[PDB]
Amino acid sequence: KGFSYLVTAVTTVGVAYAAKNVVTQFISSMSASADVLAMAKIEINLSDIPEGKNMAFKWRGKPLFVRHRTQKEIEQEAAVELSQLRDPQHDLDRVKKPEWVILIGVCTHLGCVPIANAGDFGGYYCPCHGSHYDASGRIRLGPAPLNLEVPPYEFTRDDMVVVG
Amino acid sequence: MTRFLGPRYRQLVKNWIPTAYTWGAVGTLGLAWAADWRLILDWVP
Amino acid sequence: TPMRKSNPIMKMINHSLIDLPTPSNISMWWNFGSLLAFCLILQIITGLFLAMHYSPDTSSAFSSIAHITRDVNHGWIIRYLHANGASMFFICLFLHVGRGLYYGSFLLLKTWNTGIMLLFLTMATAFMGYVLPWGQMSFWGATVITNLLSAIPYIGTDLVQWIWGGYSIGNPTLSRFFTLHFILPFIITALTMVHLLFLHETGSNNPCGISSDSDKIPFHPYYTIKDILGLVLLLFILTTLTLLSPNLLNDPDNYIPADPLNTPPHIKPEWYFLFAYAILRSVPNKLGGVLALFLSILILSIIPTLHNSKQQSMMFRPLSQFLFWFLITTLLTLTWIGSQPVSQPFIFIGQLASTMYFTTVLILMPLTSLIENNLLKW
Amino acid sequence: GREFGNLTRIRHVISYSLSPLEQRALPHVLSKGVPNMLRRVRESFFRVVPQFVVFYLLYTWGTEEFEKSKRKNPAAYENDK
Amino acid sequence: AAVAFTSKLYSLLFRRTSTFALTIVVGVLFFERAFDQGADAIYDHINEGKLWKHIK
Amino acid sequence: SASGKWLDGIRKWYYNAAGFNKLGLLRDDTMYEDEDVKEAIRRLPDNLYNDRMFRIKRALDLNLKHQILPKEQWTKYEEENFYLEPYLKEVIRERKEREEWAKK
Ligand SMILES: CCCCCCCCCCCCCCCCCC(=O)OC[C@H](COP(=O)([O-])OCC(O)COP(=O)([O-])OC[C@@H](COC(=O)CCCCCCCCCCCCCCCCC)OC(=O)CCCCCCCCCCCCCCCCC)OC(=O)CCCCCCCCCCCCCCCCC
Ligand SMILES: CCCCCCCCCCCCCCCCCC(=O)OC[C@H](COP(=O)([O-])OCC[N+](C)(C)C)OC(=O)CCCCCCCCCCCCCCCCC
Ligand SMILES: CCCCCCCC/C=C/CCCCCCCC(=O)OC[C@H](COP(=O)(O)OCCN)OC(=O)CCCCCCC/C=C/CCCCCCCC
Ligand SMILES: CCCCCCCC/C=C/CCCCCCCC(=O)OC[C@H](COP(=O)(O)OCCN)OC(=O)CCCCCCC/C=C/CCCCCCCC
Ligand code: HEM
Ligand code: HEM
Ligand SMILES: O=C1C(=C2CCC(c3ccc(Cl)cc3)CC2)C(O)=C(O)c2ccccc21
Ligand SMILES: O=C1C(O)=C([C@H]2CC[C@H](c3ccc(Cl)cc3)CC2)C(=O)c2ccccc21
Ligand code: FES
Repeated sequence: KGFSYLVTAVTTVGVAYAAKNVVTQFISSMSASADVLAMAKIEINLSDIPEGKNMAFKWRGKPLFVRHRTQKEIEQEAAVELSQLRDPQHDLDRVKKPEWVILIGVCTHLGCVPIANAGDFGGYYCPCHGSHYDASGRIRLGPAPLNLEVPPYEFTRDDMVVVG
Repeated sequence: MTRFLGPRYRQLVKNWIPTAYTWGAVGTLGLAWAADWRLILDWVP
Repeated sequence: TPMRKSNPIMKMINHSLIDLPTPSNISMWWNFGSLLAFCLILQIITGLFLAMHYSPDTSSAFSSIAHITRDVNHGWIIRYLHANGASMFFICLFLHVGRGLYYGSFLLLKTWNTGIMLLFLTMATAFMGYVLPWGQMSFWGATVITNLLSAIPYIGTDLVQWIWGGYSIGNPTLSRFFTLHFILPFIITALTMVHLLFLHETGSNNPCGISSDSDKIPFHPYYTIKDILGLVLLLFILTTLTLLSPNLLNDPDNYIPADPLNTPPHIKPEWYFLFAYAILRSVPNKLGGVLALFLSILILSIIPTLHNSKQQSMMFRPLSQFLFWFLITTLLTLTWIGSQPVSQPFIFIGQLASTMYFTTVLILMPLTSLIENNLLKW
Repeated sequence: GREFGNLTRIRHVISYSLSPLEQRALPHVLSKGVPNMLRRVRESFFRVVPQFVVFYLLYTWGTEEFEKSKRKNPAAYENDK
Repeated sequence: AAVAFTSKLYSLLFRRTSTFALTIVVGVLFFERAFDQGADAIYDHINEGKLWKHIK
Repeated sequence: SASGKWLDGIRKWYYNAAGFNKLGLLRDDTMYEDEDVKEAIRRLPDNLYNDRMFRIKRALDLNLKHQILPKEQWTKYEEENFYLEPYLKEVIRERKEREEWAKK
């Protein structure tokens, strides 16, 4: 009995190997193709952005906000109590220069684009299910779990910034 | 249900426990082997 | 023997819809299954025609539909028929479910479970058709529905990116929507056949909830002509909707092509979905919201388990009836709330409506059934 | 399986029928059918209607409230300066 | 009498279906890696000097 | 005490609201035929079985004709017959006994 069952065991082992390989390559057919995965950088000229203006740029398929904040906004964003936040963070943890803030304009709940200068908090409002953000991009009301994402950047001129 | 509280059912469950955890081992290791799940497979020598 | 009974294919047809024994006393509420089948057939035909002119590419989808409605001979009415047939399909579906909740036909377990499967499939199909025009509403609908799987804690984001085929919604996703929308209706067809196979092993329940084997009549000629009458009525309504008032259910924001950089200020899905949307809007937590969204439909599967009554139908059970109609009004309320901005009155009203929906299905009906039993002294 | 030969067991029931061509299709509408419909409406009125009335009141209230909320409050400018 | 190899193999592993299945998954885990490595070695060896991995 | 008259009052109200009496039907006619109920129906003597069958057919015919009996012929709350209850209680006892044997 042992010998006859050993044969079956070995056969099954080989069949399992072949099946794994076939199924997995079929599955990897549906992942991103080798012409979709480009990742470029983007350069923004800041002297075309007035004070109080939120500009949106297309980057890697999604909006990129650049906001030129006024002085009272810089002041009132610092007053916030970090204990009353679901994703606590200070403003200076989120900007390199106080009068500029750069964000990825995608809502952290289910992906809609927040409208600027709307909501209860002077920041952004998302119409899809009702989440409010402040001018630091911090989540203040509604179902979203996280703050708006900050990309890597650096200033190459006092009027030029590169996001990459 | 309330029917299945009693001695026979306790004995009957004890009879099948080992087979149950053996099938559990089979399923777990198979899932890991199939999805190249490094969380488990990195500990295999 | 007659040829009617000479042969397996013919004898199956005969057992299905010639010599089948049907209850004598079933009412109009039993016509909506045949209308559902009719609607499925209509959709498949009009879809096969549209298919031969549509373009599953984000740089021409919109304009292909423009081409269909302006240059193809009578293409506009074919478009109109497809779009209105979907609406009729869901009207019949909702009424079909409600019957069975009222008259206790969920005690046919196999039929009920296959019905739940069919509901799910039809909803998937309808949604994946709604994004094909690539208008401004279609795009953001796609976006939300494909971000839903981000709520799965360990593997979600990767699932989202594997369904997109890239870093974002784009050309590779539209062809996926179109392939799936093409194939699903036929799976629906096969499962419908299984559904009826299961049904014909027992036969139809009836309004009184008592056994009808003393008064069975044959399906032909009685219910043949009755269902033909129902179909004539449905066609009258469908034509009036298609030709006399085509813009009644139409949405202007889907006549603006897609813009990945701007979501419009006021968001509203297709009407047969509003209620789910409201439910999704009512929970201040992501995971909890999605869980509620799916449970709202999956809860039908445990209604057979919570049944306490000695009698099957609500025909003789008045307290029960009162609760039934209250539940229907809760659903109307969710539909109305779904149409409104996310502002405070509607937020609060929606939360109450949701809690009352689940409450009613899970608690109030079981308890009223026990009270009723006690009043009849058993 | 289920077939008109052996569904159930019955004894001592008599039936009588006419042919369709012997009788009228709509024999008595206004002398019998109309009152019957009326009682049929009576027997269900109070089990269905009040819930919908309550829905209507809720709808109108919520609409009115939302529309009030959008009008400017004089005390927001008059109170302090 | 004669504790022989296949009899021990039957009695310890193959007698019970769950354990048979477990044996199979455990064997495939190790077969896969050994087999891949051997094949890649042979392949690399057949055409040394012509693959860009080493020319790199 | 009065509580008996009060409970019987609400019970009569619920009975008239249910309306199976308008069709000429008894309460025990209206049960759903689960396993135990079918076995209790198997045990009936012939006269009760035949009476039940005719009553049910008659209700079905009326329902077909969207009609009801004359008020004079409605089933009254104070003179009804629970003909099936006894048999059902025995069936349920037997099943309970078997269950209880099955857990030892
Ligand atoms: C520009 C567009 C133009 C569009 C034109 C459209 C024209 C449509 C023509 C349609 C003709 C249909 C003919 C069918 C014949 C079939 C014969 C048959 O066998 O029937 C059996 C079938 C019943 O089946 P059954 O076997 O008895 O079983 C049913 C139940 O189980 C039985 O249970 P029960 O016995 O317990 O029930 C008794 C009672 C139960 O009663 C109750 O529950 C109580 C009801 C009380 C109501 C009280 C009044 C209202 C509430 C007020 C409350 C107080 C408010 C206080 C407020 C206070 C505020 C402070 O129910 C009834 O008796 C119901 C009878 C009436 C049915 C009405 C059907 C309406 C269809 C509408 C179609 C709309 C779409 C059209 C297309 C539009 C395209 C744009 O129907 C009938 O017997 C009735 C046939 C006649 C129906 C005529 C309908 C005409 C509709 C015309 C609409 C025109 C306007 C459209 C507006 C569109 C807006 C977008
Ligand atoms: C969801 C995706 C991931 C899923 C991963 C699955 C994990 C579990 C895998 C288990 C594999 C081994 C199971 C063996 C069960 C044998 C039972 C039996 O009856 O055996 C005796 C039978 C009959 O043997 P017999 O009749 O000679 O004698 C048996 C008698 N006893 C038991 C006493 C010895 O043998 C068979 O014929 C069994 C054939 C099994 C063939 C299985 C093929 C492999 C399929 C799974 C692997 C591929 C997965 C790919 C995933 C890809 C993901 C991207
Ligand atoms: C050239 C221009 C077009 C000309 C078209 C001419 C045809 C017009 C339409 C005619 C429709 C058919 C009418 C006659 C059907 C007769 C059926 C028959 O005899 O079979 C009945 C009998 C019933 O079965 P039982 O119940 O067992 O009977 C036992 C009785 N105690 O047999 C059957 O089971 C049915 C058999 C059906 C046969 C049907 C044959 C159809 C022929 C159609 C030809 C069309 C030609 C078109 C040509 C177009 C130009 C190239
Ligand atoms: C394009 C926009 C579409 C909007 C949505 C449309 C679908 C929803 C429509 C809601 C209103 C439906 C009203 C239907 C008529 C009601 C008439 C009425 O009350 O009559 C009561 C009369 C009483 O008869 P009996 O108790 O049998 O005894 C009489 C014999 N002696 O009939 C009934 O009670 C029959 C009730 C059958 C079920 C009706 C279901 C209606 C609503 C169904 C859809 C609701 C949404 C989905 C619900 C399920 C969700 C899980
Ligand atoms: C494409 C979708 C569906 C189709 C085509 C379909 C078709 C049918 C048809 C033709 C009948 C014959 C009897 C009748 O018309 O009432 C029927 C009965 C039935 N359907 Fe479906 N149905 C669908 C979806 C559903 C759903 C969503 C449910 C429940 C959630 C359901 C549950 C039932 C039940 C329980 C019955 C038998 C009830 C009785 O006879 O009393 N079906 N269906
Ligand atoms: C249950 C069956 C079906 C349902 C519920 C359904 C639903 C829908 C809906 C709601 C739309 C969008 C309507 C609009 O944008 O105005 C649509 C579009 C479309 N469907 Fe169907 N459909 C079904 C079957 C099919 C089938 C079988 C095909 C086969 C090819 C098909 C092909 C198409 C095409 C090409 C479009 C895009 C054309 C357009 O938007 O007008 N459909 N479908
Ligand atoms: O309409 C049907 C029905 C069926 C009739 C034929 C229909 C149909 C639909 C499409 C085609 Cl191509 C042929 C027949 C499908 C539904 C069916 O099976 C029942 O059992 C039933 C029971 C009570 C009341 C109505 C029905
Ligand atoms: O914000 C939304 C949204 O939340 C949904 C939702 C509606 C409910 C849907 C749904 C999902 C699953 C089931 Cl079982 C039923 C409905 C999912 C998409 C939309 O349909 C939509 C369409 C267009 C723009 C924005 C949106
Ligand atoms: S997508 Fe922004 S609140 Fe849901």
